[PDB]
Amino acid sequence: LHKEPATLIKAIDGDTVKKMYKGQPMTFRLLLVDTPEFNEKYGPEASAFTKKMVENAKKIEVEFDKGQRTDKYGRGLAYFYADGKMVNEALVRQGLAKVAYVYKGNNTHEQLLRKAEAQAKKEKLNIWS
Ligand SMILES: Cc1cn([C@H]2C[C@H](OP(=O)(O)O)[C@@H](COP(=O)(O)O)O2)c(=O)[nH]c1=O
Ligand SMILES: [Ca+2]
Repeated sequence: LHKEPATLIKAIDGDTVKKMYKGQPMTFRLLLVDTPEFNEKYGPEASAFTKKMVENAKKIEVEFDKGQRTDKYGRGLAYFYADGKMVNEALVRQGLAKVAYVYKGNNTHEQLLRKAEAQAKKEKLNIWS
């Protein structure tokens, strides 16, 4: 996979952001994760984590996987990086997202995320408390 520059417009919640992509404003959904909704326990924390991580970064990048780039709802599907650090992985490592929605063909970073999840579970951190 390769990274490319991202033009973010705003973070929406823990696992969705609004991005201009090829000149179209789109919602993008983070691959391989599930954060709580904004009004569920740890929802506000997951939203604030993703929001600060993308806003404080000098450089945001997006990385598509090998399979579909859009979901059935018209959302973009990608991994995001903020100054080189994967947002998808950071959320899982902090126990603010579960590994989820693992589809064959868009699963390149599955093992990396399951490693993070296991560390968060061992630490009984946030969602795993
Ligand atoms: C992460 C992801 C979600 N989705 C779909 C599955 C769920 O659809 P259904 O609602 O039809 O079950 C929905 C979950 O998104 P949210 O977690 O944002 O609600 O988005 C994909 O199709 N591909 C993906 O890679
Ligand atoms: Ca969610």
